Amino acid sequence: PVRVPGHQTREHRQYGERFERKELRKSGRPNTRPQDAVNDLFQAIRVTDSPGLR
RNA sequence: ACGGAAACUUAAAACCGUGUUGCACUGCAACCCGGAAUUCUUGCACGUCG
Repeated sequence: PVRVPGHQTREHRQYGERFERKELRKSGRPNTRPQDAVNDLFQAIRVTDSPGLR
């Protein structure tokens, strides 16, 4: 299980960033990089916002 | 001392005067600046309480 290694605030929480583009962006077009906005596979489901209540 | 010997066919005079290369005539009739392209794909108002 991967950790959040670092002493300063710049490198405490940063492993939520560099791991979020490792096994999560695998759509794999032959002309675009994986590690950006296009090649995501987490764009599968499409959330609809909840209605208004009392 | 040859019907011989002398003599300019000569002087002047404007081929000039009147007269539009002119009058009628569309550079005109017909046409689309017209057809096919997602403003898009990654993203939690939250860490923080002796």
